Amino acid sequence: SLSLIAAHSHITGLGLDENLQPRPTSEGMVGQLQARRAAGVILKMVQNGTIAGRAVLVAGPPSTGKTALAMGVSQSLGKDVPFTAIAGSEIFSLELSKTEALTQAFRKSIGIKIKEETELIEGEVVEIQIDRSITGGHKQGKLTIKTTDMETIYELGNKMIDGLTKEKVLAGDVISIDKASGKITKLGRSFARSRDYDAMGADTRFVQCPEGELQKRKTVVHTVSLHEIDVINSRTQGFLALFTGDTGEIRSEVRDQINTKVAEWKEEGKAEIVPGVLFIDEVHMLDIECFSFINRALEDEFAPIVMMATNRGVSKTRGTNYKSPHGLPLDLLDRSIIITTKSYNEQEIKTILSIRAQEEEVELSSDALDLLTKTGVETSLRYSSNLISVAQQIAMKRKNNTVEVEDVKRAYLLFLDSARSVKYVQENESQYIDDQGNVQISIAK
Amino acid sequence: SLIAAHSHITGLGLDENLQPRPTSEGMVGQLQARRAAGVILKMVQNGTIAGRAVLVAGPPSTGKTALAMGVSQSLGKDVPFTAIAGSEIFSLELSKTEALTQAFRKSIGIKIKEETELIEGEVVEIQIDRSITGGHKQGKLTIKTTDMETIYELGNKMIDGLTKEKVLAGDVISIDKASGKITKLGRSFARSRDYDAMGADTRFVQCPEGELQKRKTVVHTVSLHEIDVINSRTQGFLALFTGDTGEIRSEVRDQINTKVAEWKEEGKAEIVPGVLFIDEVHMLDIECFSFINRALEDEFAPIVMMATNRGVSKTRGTNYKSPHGLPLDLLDRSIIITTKSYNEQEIKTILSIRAQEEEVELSSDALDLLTKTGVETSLRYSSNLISVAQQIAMKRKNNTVEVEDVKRAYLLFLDSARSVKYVQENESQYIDDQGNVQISIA
Amino acid sequence: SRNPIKYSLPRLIYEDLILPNYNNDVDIANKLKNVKFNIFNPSTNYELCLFLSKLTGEPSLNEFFRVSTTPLLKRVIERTNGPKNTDSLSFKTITQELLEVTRNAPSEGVMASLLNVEKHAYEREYLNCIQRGYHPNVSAPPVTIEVLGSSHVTNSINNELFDPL
Amino acid sequence: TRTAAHTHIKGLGLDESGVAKRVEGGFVGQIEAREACGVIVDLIKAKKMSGRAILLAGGPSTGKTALALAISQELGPKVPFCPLVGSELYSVEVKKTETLMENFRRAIGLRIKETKEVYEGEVTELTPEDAENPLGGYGKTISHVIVGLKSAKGTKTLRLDPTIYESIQREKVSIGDVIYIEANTGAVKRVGRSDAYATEFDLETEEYVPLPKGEVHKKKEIVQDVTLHDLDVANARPQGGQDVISMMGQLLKPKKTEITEKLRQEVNKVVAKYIDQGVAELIPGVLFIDEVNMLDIEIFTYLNKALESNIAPVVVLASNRGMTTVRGTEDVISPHGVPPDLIDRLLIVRTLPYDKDEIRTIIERRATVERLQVESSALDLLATMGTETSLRYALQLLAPCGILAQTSNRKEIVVNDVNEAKLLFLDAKRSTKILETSANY
Amino acid sequence: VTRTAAHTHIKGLGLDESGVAKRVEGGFVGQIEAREACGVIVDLIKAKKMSGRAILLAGGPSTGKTALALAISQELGPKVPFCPLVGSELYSVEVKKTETLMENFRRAIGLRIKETKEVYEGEVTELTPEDAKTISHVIVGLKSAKGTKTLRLDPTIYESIQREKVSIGDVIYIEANTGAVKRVGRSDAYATEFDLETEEYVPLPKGEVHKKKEIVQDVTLHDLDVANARPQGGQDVISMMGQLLKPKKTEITEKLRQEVNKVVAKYIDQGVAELIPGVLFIDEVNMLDIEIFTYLNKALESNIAPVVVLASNRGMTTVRGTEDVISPHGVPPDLIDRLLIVRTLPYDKDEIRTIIERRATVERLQVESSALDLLATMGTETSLRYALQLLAPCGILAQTSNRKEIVVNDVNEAKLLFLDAKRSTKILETSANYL
Ligand SMILES: Nc1ncnc2c1ncn2[C@@H]1O[C@H](COP(=O)(O)OP(=O)(O)O)[C@@H](O)[C@H]1O
Ligand SMILES: Nc1ncnc2c1ncn2[C@@H]1O[C@H](COP(=O)(O)OP(=O)(O)O)[C@@H](O)[C@H]1O
Ligand SMILES: Nc1ncnc2c1ncn2[C@@H]1O[C@H](COP(=O)(O)OP(=O)(O)O)[C@@H](O)[C@H]1O
Ligand SMILES: Nc1ncnc2c1ncn2[C@@H]1O[C@H](COP(=O)(O)OP(=O)(O)O)[C@@H](O)[C@H]1O
Repeated sequence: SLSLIAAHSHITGLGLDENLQPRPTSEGMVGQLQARRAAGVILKMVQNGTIAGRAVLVAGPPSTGKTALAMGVSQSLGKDVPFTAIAGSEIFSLELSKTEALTQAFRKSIGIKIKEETELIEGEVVEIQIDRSITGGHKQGKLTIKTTDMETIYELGNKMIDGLTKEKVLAGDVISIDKASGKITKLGRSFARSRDYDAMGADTRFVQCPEGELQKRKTVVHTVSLHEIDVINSRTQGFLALFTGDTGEIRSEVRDQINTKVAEWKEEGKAEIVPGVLFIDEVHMLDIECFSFINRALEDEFAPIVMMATNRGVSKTRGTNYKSPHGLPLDLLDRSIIITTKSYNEQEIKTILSIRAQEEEVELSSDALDLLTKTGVETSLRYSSNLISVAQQIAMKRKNNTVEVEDVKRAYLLFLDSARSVKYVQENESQYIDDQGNVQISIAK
Repeated sequence: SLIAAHSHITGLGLDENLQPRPTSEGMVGQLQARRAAGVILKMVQNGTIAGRAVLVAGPPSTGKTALAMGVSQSLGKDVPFTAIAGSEIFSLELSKTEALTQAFRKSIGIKIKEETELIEGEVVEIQIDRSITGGHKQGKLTIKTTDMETIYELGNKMIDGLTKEKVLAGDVISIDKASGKITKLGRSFARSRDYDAMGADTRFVQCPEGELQKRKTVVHTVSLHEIDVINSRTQGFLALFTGDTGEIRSEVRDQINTKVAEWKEEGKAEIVPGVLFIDEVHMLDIECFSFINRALEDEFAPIVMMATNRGVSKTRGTNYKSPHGLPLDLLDRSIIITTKSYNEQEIKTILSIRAQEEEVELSSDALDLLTKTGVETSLRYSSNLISVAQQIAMKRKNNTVEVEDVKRAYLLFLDSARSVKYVQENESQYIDDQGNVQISIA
Repeated sequence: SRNPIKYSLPRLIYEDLILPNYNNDVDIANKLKNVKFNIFNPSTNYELCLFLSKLTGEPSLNEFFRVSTTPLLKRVIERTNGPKNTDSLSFKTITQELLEVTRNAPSEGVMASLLNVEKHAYEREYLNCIQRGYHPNVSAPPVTIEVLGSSHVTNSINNELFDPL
Repeated sequence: TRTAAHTHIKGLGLDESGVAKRVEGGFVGQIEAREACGVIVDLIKAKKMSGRAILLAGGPSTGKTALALAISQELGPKVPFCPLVGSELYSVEVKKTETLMENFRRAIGLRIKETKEVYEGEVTELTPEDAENPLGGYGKTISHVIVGLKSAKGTKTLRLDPTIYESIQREKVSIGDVIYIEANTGAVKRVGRSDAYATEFDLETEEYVPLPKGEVHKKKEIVQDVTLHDLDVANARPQGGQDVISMMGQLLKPKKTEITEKLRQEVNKVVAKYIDQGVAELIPGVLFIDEVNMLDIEIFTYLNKALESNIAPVVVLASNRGMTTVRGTEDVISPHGVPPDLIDRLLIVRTLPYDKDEIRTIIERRATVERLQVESSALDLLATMGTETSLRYALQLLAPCGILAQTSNRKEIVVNDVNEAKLLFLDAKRSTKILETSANY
Repeated sequence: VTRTAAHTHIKGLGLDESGVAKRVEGGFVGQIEAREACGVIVDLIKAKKMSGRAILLAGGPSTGKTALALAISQELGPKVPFCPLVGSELYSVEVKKTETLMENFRRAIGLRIKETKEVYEGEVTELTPEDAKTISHVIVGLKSAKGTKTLRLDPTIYESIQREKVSIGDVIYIEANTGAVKRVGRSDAYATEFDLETEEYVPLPKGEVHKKKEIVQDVTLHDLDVANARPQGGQDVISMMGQLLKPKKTEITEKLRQEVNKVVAKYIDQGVAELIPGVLFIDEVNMLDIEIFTYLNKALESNIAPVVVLASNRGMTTVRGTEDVISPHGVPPDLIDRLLIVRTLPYDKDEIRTIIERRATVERLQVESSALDLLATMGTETSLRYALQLLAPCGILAQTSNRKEIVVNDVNEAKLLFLDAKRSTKILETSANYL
């Protein structure tokens, strides 16, 4: 929960009914009824989990709500479903190929669900004794574990003994031992022994002594993506590559082995497959090789549902020398269904600006909101959305709690949009460095 | 291992006077090219001069790589023949000049003479003494014959070879002293109270008689590149198989040149020059050609054979067109062999040899149809039609490819010109250079 | 043996930037970066430790904190082949199995000789009686860093150069 | 219950001693291409040829990869099959030539049979017996090691080598553990304590494996299927050793390296030796390089080089291009994006587009593999939409139609559902039409 | 004494409490509207509520965009993070440019940690371990000039002490919280045990043994990301030699960033940590690639993205990485929808003269009144930066002739010796052989 007020933090799910019918303004989403209904259909396709490898293109003009629709789909999906939102330029790597980055993004968006039982015995040890036998081949021990309420004695096997010799226990530190799994961890020393040793050290930490029942039962559900299994089985200590990203072109034989073992676990009942969405924001910034691999990797059984967003017209495909619709080749557009987003009118711009003002805790007047709506009709919507939050700071600088028309006018004067800046550049083109590198620095001749 | 494109060629088919027979050793026709290749073969086997560049130029589907394979098959064993493509130079871990230097030095073999001793006898007693961690190992081996009996001293590698393929004091073994190889020849004593652990089904051999230790002289050929990689670092033998030899410094190469010259002076080793074959040599940058122009002038340079099928095409890395895609500096110091196209008769017997290599029985009319379709189309398409027609003939349960099997293979599988005509008649259905296609049929 | 090249360093840098004293925060920031804000700490990130313990099958949940806070050469040296639980996602891919099967397998076995290609090339080519043809021209020790008037730097340099483990 | 753009095809649909009919094996139409692929499948099953390249070309949405997956299904899972796209060859660690060589060697399999004499079971006793005359200066001069192994319906004591005791004490075998003894190598290997000894400690780490079945001593005939690339990988990196470089490599990123020709030649000759010995056998497979026009001229040149090798598999290529420029060249116009020297080396298969009835049958088959019910008028409207815009657009619209039917709580798709799904989800032509008519970027 | 390098007369935006810019305040001359806009932006940063707020300030060269960015960084103080960046710095050969952009994004989000420094120091007069071959507790008696102090210790500190070979009489350093042990040396009381000895001898410390201190740890999110994603492993506190394997930058995954954000939020909810969002300032943004420009669109919509400030001096220029996308300031239009543009105006003669006088005062130079208008005329005739950079040769040519005044002859001499770009190009055009 380290979130400030983002670009679209007001959107909590698509505002749909039980019949996949969009409400006009609910769950932070205003308008775009056909796009929201199609996004609800795609969300039901994801939640069904039986259709795999479908490509969806969310196409429209800039500042319309394509990535807003993707954020709504991600928020309406809920937790424990793998959603991977990447930009189009994230796959041009130096340590990975474009195909390897593509398939790593593909396998990050489909996962398995594992349910396991934990019989946790978490407590502070009272005393542990080492029974060094004369033979030395076998060691037995009695573990005096305690909480703030009860204290029990546990007989201890030899594997417990040399697993507690490692991560060594010093009679008063909080540990937690599983019964069936046999996992050991050392959470740290108790707060009762905080003033015992006069200096902490490096590898120690102070934790509270646990309370209540000593032996606790908890079912914990793990959602593991296929990319996690790939990175783990790609090496001997693979989690360092999982958190540093130094996987380095995992070979396809371990991917086929992992797919076979995942199908074996699904048929056996050890885990169940949880598919998700891979959202490639700004998909027009991809090479034609990445496009062909996207076409031919969507036909795999373990493929997620790919949502693509673009705002390009009939633009040039990257890596080629011809133009194409949406910046995508026609074979990729053949295997896709296009959701189109329409431009807004005055009422929808007013409602979006009001919702964005409420999300930023900014209070506006009625005529100030009318001026902001007129600015968002003439200029773009994002310009007025930023003008709201800078007119708020003007209002607090003026010792006022509400944003009036004068604050919006001052913010309009201070901060320029695209059209005013391009007109002011074209009027004084000699003062700027042009494409030929010529500029007039001096103000007089 | 399997039936390849040039698997029917075992030699060049030349007599003692270097005159090519019309059909011998799987090579048919091309008498000027085959006589020239025999001159190249005799000049390589003579081994007096070095660094001669040979160019095999001609049209596609003619027998350039076939001629190179015939040269390599007539080269025989223990002569290094390096056959690389043009695209193998471009590496992300090696520079182009370093890759070309390694390809050059893979084709110069050093035939090293070694003096070894062979010890074969029946094992009497094995004493193996090891430290507690098993690091330092030493011991004594008592091995006998029917006449002699000797107690040897073992080292770490000797004990490591002893505990592998384990000998149980009564197995007849053979020890190569210089190579450090143990071959358990069999079990002789046949002990009654065997441990019931291993699968004791060892072969019964007799105890050898005579000398326990017999001296021998062995000969092995190691290329210059292997010596470079071995002397480059402390784990060079593993880098000989992983190819992780990144840009070996020139000091190693000149010191190894001096050491090889010293071995030739001592009589320990002799230099066996070989052939470096660079197939599709037009797929090389001008940097590669400029390095090759100076690499051919070194003493430790093989006889380089290059093959290219291009006419006056653009040299890679530049903006001008050159004959065979090669600059005139390389063409000045190259010796060009020109290969010519085939007539009907040569195509017919080439198809007959490919049919008898693939164990495919053709009728005479089917061979005539294959010759006609290899005259109208190219030779390689009619050669590839043979196995397809064979599978079609085995589908209808007769072991003879008739005319109709070749007709069905011609109908099912297309050539270049028919596919070009089908594309050009239906250009709306295919993605063109501008990326425009008509997926819809209405 | 000492290198003739000497890098003379002032005492001020070593005593104000590397060594911890009362006027700097080397130890405080080191603890804050390596222990307090470590994401493998079980005291603050127990869910991630349990997730990785299910993933790798390691029977100790403190092993991820121990691995991430040790040098790579030291981690290579101290590592012992401990047992892992079967209920884990880190199974054995097929060629690891074969390699671990062909350990002390004898000769005249198919799977041992199929994985002893380098040994057969070593023994066939008579490579253990070959002569070394190259030696380096110059051999040099590492460059000696001296800080004149300090005894801690000599002990640290002797511990780094001649580490007993 | 998972379907993704395929898996309604189960083989080609070729009857023996004959030709393919219309609707068999999930294929509709494409009779000549199916017959050509059946001939190629028979050629692969003949197990004689090497480096036979087949290229199949046509338009988009014709079913070239459907034919390739039908070839892979017809061969079975025992024959190797390496599906590939031309974008995988451009790797950043190793050159594209080495990637093509690795994918070539991945498609050649090896079938190895083995005989193993195996002792296994729970340890009942472990008595290292002393000698009659122990030598001075030592302790416990072992004459033999007596172990007692119990298993299901039988137990047997063994008299082992004295040197197995150091392996037992190094691997920590105790009384009651289940071990695994193979005959000629020794090499003790415990798997865990038996399940009969699971309730004597409250807390313990090691899992309790069950008591093994069958006799204690048995001969099991195992069959191992490994590709040639597995042998090259296992022989390139050495065996697990006791040097710092090997464990450093095990703890670091497994970077791909340029496998030399010497290693591949040695692997080939030892494989040929064991094939001649009669133990192992060779199964060549298929390397399916999809979208072959994405390759450039250097990989095409190395494909020309490697197609004439001795151990090359069959190569199946697909391309939907026409007279197109080859990548890596600026003025070479070639059919299908494939240069004519490679085109001379392969046999071209032609794939033809469908009429309306074949599109309707494919739509019906994709509906019945997705467990969907479509009305007849809805099927006719979907067929008209498929023959009007795209087969793939009509195939990808089936699941939104089914969800829009499920929303109104009916199990059948009607014309209102397909009209609503057409209005919601656009196709490529309508999207390009609204791109041209709108000037708002 | 003091070093002035094209700045350091900029002490801030020079505004009042109402956010109105005076004409001359804080070393700023003119530019009222952009200074007021930057003050509004500074208030928005100090509000610490919004994320991903991007502004771009554009204008002609030598008009004060970097001066305004440094004034923003001065007005925010040294507590708020500020990451100055050039657009060419994002192109790294070790890692991809998007990872470098994300690293510079997370370098501009800081944390404030309240931590306690506790130090035990002095001569060791008692070092007695207590076992049960395993040491249980360690009794250490330190000694300084103000008295002694006897401490228990866990066996880990004896492991560190035995690493440090600490004996009786060695003046050592012990940190209580972190357990860092440093051996300063032996005391002077044992400096006469031998006439010549390898040991060094330090005096008894005159302070107390036990010292406590409250200090503030200012870290960023990128520091925690780096410290949690070391690819080879951790390193000790004292290590004069690096690891034998070279550690390069790696593409840090989103999982590590999510876990770091979770741990930081958990420490914030306990009140230990305070989140200080800051400014990422990318200068000369017009040479960002279209890949970096496209990834900036996604990165600006993050929940923890800082306030991004861009500067460009281009007009109608092609975006780098494209071939025909003509866009204002070299910035693509889909990004330019996401920022607010602050126009930076050129100066007139009086403002140029005032800037010249301010820079002459901040460089401790006395300029005559007649030379100042000539320098202003040269600034209006060639460039403002040419007139600003000629003050130092003018001062040295004045000091050469034993003076503390810039006479008009010295300005003429400095104009004759050093040429601007216009006269250099005039020489370049009217010459034959490469100048
Ligand atoms: N239908 C909508 N409901 C609520 N907010 C919207 C809607 N459409 C756009 N927005 C807001 O407009 C801003 C810019 O729109 P964005 O989604 O970035 O456009 P695009 O998808 O073209 O990039 C976002 O912050 C988003 O929250
Ligand atoms: N004289 C010949 N003898 C045997 N086979 C030949 C001969 N000429 C051509 N061939 C066959 O034709 C093909 C020749 O093409 P290739 O070997 O690539 O050489 P080039 O590129 O010079 O045409 C080979 O597959 C070979 O089997
Ligand atoms: N003859 C056919 N019978 C049944 N389904 C087909 C047939 N041809 C194509 N398809 C289906 O059409 C889909 C797309 O075909 P595809 O293999 O992508 O063609 P291409 O590779 O030429 O683009 C495949 O999922 C396949 O199931
Ligand atoms: N209003 C001002 N007051 C004082 N000095 C200024 C003012 N505006 C600009 N300067 C000076 O002019 C120079 C302009 O350089 P800089 O801001 O780095 O480039 P640009 O103006 O092109 O962004 C700076 O060195 C700054 O010290």
